[PDB]
Amino acid sequence: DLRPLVPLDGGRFATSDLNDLYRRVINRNNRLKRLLDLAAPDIIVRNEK
Amino acid sequence: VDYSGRSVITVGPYLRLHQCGLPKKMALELFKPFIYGKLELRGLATTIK
Amino acid sequence: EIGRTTDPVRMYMREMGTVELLTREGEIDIAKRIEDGINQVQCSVAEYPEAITYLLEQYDRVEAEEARLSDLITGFVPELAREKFAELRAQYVVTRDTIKATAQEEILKLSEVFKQFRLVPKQFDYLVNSMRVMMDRVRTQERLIMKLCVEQCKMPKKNFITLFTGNETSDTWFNAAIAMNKPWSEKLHDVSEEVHRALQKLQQIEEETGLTIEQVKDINRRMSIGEAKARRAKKEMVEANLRLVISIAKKYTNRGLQFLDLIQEGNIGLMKAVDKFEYRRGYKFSTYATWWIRQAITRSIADQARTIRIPVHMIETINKLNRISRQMLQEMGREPTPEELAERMLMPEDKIRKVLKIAKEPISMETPIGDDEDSHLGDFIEDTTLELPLDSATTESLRAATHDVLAGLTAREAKVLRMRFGIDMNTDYTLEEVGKQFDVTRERIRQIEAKALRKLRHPSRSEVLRSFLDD
Amino acid sequence: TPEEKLLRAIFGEKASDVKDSSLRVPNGVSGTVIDVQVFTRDGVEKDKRA
Amino acid sequence: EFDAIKIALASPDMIRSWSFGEVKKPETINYRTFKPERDGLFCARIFGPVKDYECLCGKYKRLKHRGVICEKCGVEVTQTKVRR
Ligand SMILES: [Zn+2]
Repeated sequence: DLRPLVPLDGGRFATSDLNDLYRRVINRNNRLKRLLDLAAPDIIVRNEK
Repeated sequence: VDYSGRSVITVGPYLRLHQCGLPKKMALELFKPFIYGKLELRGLATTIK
Repeated sequence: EIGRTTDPVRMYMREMGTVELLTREGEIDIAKRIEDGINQVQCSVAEYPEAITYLLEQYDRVEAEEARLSDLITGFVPELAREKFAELRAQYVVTRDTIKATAQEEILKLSEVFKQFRLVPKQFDYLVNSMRVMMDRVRTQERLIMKLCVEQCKMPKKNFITLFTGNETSDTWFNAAIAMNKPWSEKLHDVSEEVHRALQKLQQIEEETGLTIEQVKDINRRMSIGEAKARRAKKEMVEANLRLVISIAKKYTNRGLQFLDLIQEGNIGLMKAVDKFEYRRGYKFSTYATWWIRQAITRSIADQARTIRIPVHMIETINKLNRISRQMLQEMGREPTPEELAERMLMPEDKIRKVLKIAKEPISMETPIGDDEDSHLGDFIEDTTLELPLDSATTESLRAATHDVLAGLTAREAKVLRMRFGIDMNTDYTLEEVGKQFDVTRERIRQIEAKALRKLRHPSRSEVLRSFLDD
Repeated sequence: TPEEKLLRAIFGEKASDVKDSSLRVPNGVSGTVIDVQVFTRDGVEKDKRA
Repeated sequence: EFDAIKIALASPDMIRSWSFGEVKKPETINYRTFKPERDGLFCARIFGPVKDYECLCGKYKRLKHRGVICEKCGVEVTQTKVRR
């Protein structure tokens, strides 16, 4: 509730920007965990890091 | 800030310079906690509602 | 040329540009390398008896209503299949009964008829995992009996590795190690009782595996060689086709997912493809990898482009609506109405109303709005979970009023009513609960509560309580 | 809340099913309503005034 | 109450000290029944309940159960300003 996704009236949501930045960090994080699970080539895990 | 308002200022030269003419409507809007307490204190209104 | 740039895209483009593409015969060479690795690891698995034991146990599990056959084995290179299982049982038990000699060759023939047996990815990978874990448990006793002696006993690796390797199980390197009369001779005695039980668990592992130490080590070392070579080949080919991935990933440029997210999830799909490229069929690689790379990029964009994620099937439905609406707009002249999409699609026309109602991207709460000293939208979204202080004041006032009222009743009735309703206590008790606490049946407490309520209705009383109803 | 179940039971009232969300003239303002207009979405039954 | 503000670097162990649970997935809400979708950035399990004194699975809905983490969906029924 300091980075809210409050729905402004009209069915439209009105998110913050930190939801975007965290969502991106966590996506790239989860993807890097996968790229280390598949035992990937080096250049791909370097790109992901 | 709560308890605050603004409107256009004007002259009013009858005033002593320890007072400012302040409109009835703004004053009744700003002073509603005080009015509610006063009314239920003098008993003119049973409950706060 | 290393620095001078803070872009990650360039730092990826350069590193992928250093590597050069592949020739068709080049790709065939890499594929043959991968087959070599996989066949080497399958042979290394074949020289392991428990590699057969696990499959036998699993088939029984599928026989015993514990899995599926199709998802216990990936067919064979089901009556033919099952007679092959029984033949596996027969050759397994005969090689086990021939422990005396030719059993080298019998294990060879057993594992070679097993090589015609095709497994599930879980099956073979878990066999490899079990062999890895067994080698790890062997290396456990290894690192113990090595660290107990060269690190704790001050034994040279010259006179340790020379004899520690070669038997590893008996005492000829153990009682005769001290029988060499060395400075580490009298120093092994403190741990020789522990090293002996370390060899005890090592002997247990040898009993468990059905093979020695050195032969098992040759097997799984060849196995690890083959796997590392396969990984080397797959690294080679994927580094070849990173360019293909950038080519296919250009086109999804601005559908909400950053560019390197697209090229990275394309690469993950590409690894998926290289794990399944089949050159025997003889089609050029790019033709086959393109399906996987587009599937990966699109599954990605559907799964992680919205802030409020919507499932894959729903995004496919929305793309269908938008594409048919684009057609209807180029055709009907104007923009089609949400009932005509019902006729051009196959929708109840309320499913399309819901699908259109699925909200678009949330307006970033820092949208600039004019105006009045540069205020963003976030300044305008009030708080709704709050309760306005007049209702808080009036809750307090009603609390005080009901207290002063219930004081007017009798003490027992006031308590039965403070307990029947949740007034001034943590929970609101059942009438039977209050009865058991007061030692009376429910009907009596019901009449008591009704008596109190009826008395509270009584005008000359409850004037203020009536005043707490605003309508 | 407690004391509200008490009040409601005492005065035999059934709590409302639906919430007031009317449109009301903003505070202070007078006027004479010179025109009303109702926009009914396609597929919703037009009331009397529409 | 207090009399000075200290500022220093936050450690891994401290950062796990403030926190109530890892945020594993990026989902925010469920787009159809707008629930905090566990366990993403607005996780009812991790950051608290959405309405005061009500679990998320609806099982517990009263101040009789203040403090009880549900069994079904694990949302500590507490004031929703703990969400903050
Ligand atoms: Zn729950």
